Amino acid sequence: FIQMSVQRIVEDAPPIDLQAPPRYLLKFEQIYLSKPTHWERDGAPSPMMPNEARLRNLTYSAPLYVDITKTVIKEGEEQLQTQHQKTFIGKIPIMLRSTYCLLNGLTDRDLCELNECPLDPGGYFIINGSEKVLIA
Amino acid sequence: RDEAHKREWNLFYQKQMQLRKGKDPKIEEFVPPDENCPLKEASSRRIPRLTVKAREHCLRLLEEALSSNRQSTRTADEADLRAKAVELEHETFRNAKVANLYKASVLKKVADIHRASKDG
Amino acid sequence: LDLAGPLLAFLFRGMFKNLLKEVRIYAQKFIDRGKDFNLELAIKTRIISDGLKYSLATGNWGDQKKAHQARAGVSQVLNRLTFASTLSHLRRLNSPIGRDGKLAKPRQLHNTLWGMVCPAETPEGHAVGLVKNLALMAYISVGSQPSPILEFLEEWSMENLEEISPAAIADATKIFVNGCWVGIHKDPEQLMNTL
DNA sequence: CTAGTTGATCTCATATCAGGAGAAGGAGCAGAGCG
RNA sequence: AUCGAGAGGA
DNA sequence: CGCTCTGCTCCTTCTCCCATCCTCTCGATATGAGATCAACTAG
Repeated sequence: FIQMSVQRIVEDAPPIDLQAPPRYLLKFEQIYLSKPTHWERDGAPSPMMPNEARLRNLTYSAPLYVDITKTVIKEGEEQLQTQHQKTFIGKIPIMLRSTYCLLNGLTDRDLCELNECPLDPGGYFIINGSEKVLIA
Repeated sequence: RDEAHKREWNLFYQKQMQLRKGKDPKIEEFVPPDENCPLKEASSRRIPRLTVKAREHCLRLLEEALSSNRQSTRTADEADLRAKAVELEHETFRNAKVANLYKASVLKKVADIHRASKDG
Repeated sequence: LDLAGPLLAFLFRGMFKNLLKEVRIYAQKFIDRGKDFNLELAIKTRIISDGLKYSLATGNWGDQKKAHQARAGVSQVLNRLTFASTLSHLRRLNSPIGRDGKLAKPRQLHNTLWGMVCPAETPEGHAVGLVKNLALMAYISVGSQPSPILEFLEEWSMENLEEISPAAIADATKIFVNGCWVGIHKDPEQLMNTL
């Protein structure tokens, strides 16, 4: 879902053209995903560890960015194509021990350093500190 | 349901028959049998659309069947042949009520007599 | 079986369409006056963030407003009574038939469950036979593009549907890829061996 | 008698699919019955 | 506290 | 023989119902000015 479905959904979306004359395009092209992180009021970008999310009742999620191109054509087919890079569009809760979790590919020693059980299988989300599992 | 379809089918049928039937029924007057008719109740009109001549032909077939039975079994008397044929024809007329069924019954009797003659 | 991936894809498709709709409305209410608009203010990240959060938090797979219409019971709270409970919860399957129904057929143990779904583990209450658990070695496919398979089939002796005449279908073998009838073949045995 | 003070109360104004079962109505046809 | 949901028990 | 009067089945709508009891967790869910009146509050 993270690797393919999100990008496919974004690309399949038809671009929006608006008329008031000037016309707009507003095309989305590519998506970026950061690792789960928490910003306090100062804005320091610390990594959100799953145990901290459990204890402080946070959502273990990653911010999603997309590149957006805006074009405007008024008269004489003049192209005003401008690009907005890494536009923040939302946060995606991350399933624990997946490819994009901070625990991915950590040794048992590293997991214990983070107060995580090595035998914990993952495969669930943390939403407001609550562990959530999706039923097939 | 089925009852509704049965009445609807009847409605479909009678009008088709009317289309396939004459405006007025050309009633062919019943042929009165000749006084020489050996058919019992030859003047009866019990079976509709049945002609006395058809009964005569059927009685002739019965006569042939009885003759075959006699020659196979060597029956002695001859008057019984005519009386027996007339009785068979009268019985068939009394039993049946439709021309086609009457003819089928007579043919069945003929086959029975033929089989009996074959048996001896 | 719809796993986390497809379910989140459904949610995210809905949420992205809503985001584009809101961007459209915001941009229209500015371009109606000629003055340009800043798409930074047109993007309501709360849409996606809160939609995903709500669906995962409550288990109602759908918009918060159409909660009565949405199917519930997805995204349950992970059971931590013991380790076996957690493992079983992470391998749980659900039939959305509806526990109120009283037909025994969907609750019966079908022959085809052999090796795929545990024949023993099932709740003994109102959900008997509708909630299932994976067998130990069972796996669920994540899907892949059929393009390489279609290219190989074309490279082989498969004939496209538009080219062949209808008379040739009778004795040939129809070839379906992901439910699409894509052609016919004259030597199905060799084709199966090759595949 | 008789004006002035005190509280309550009201108005108004200010922006921006794998249910089912039964009862009630209406529909169309079919015929009966009488002018 | 209310509502809903879910998981359970007999 | 036209016209009406049921009336007969039948399809459609619609409304109702779907064991008892118990435990737990979890998410969501203005302000003042003016007028009126009535009780005073005294002259």
